[PDB]
Amino acid sequence: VKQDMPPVGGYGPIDYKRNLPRRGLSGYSMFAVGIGALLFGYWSMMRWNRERRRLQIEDFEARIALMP
Amino acid sequence: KNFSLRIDELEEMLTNNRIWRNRTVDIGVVTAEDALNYGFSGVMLRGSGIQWDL
Repeated sequence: VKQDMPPVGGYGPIDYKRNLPRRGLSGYSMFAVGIGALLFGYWSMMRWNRERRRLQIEDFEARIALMP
Repeated sequence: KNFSLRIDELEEMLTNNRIWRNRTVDIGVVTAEDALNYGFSGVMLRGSGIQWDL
């Protein structure tokens, strides 16, 4: 009998092809994401700065009334 | 099977890179006159012009 190493009935298929997911996000919408986060931060920043100006004028009134 | 997947992940890593492409595009011009007179062999001849394979 003969006992070499053949392919056992023909092997299954072998992949070789390239693949890229191209993800993605449709980058103009990603610019919209960035500009939205930017303007979100500016809105909250504006609110906090004006409330802190209010409190800083209160500390001004403290130093004014305490002074004489 | 394993190696086809790993080399496609190497294409995922390196080929679509910004600064690696910027690192090797500008250099290494090879004119076909130079490729055939200066005795170049193999991958230079494939990568620069002439259709050639032993």
